[PDB]
Amino acid sequence: SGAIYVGNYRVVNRHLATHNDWANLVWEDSSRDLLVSSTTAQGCDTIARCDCQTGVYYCSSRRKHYPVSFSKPSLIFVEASEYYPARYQSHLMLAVGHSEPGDCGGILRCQHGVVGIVSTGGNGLVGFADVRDLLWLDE
Ligand SMILES: CSc1c(Br)cccc1CC(=O)N1CCC[C@H](C(N)=O)C1
Ligand SMILES: [Zn+2]
Repeated sequence: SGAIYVGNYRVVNRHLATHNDWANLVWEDSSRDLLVSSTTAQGCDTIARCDCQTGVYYCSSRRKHYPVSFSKPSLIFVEASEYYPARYQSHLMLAVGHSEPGDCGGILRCQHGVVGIVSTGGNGLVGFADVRDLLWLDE
């Protein structure tokens, strides 16, 4: 579990969105596993605007942060699950690192700010949904 709070927005994994998130929906994209809902309180997370390929992510299954090198956002095949049929997930970045299903929502950050959130994994890999292209998160 986990979310990004920037201004009046809350960014979460679309498969973990609550009733409240959907009743306050701003934008959602099944192909990216992202959903953004509005908030009353102010968010103070900074979103990175960069092309970094190194950063640090929070891994709840280990209560630890890990440094990673990750790939550029791209279309990657993701196996079927209780939330989605088998499909290509866009804007996804992979890294070699530990992740378990409950790790989704852990933040990936670089020196410039928040890069994305854990969205997929397995087999010694971790996948992050990128948010650096969502320029509207700051306006
Ligand atoms: C492959 S199970 C797993 C592992 Br292992 C580590 C980390 C995470 C998982 C769960 C997982 O990847 N998915 C279930 C939830 C929705 C995800 C998606 N984006 O389509 C797919
Ligand atoms: Zn960066």
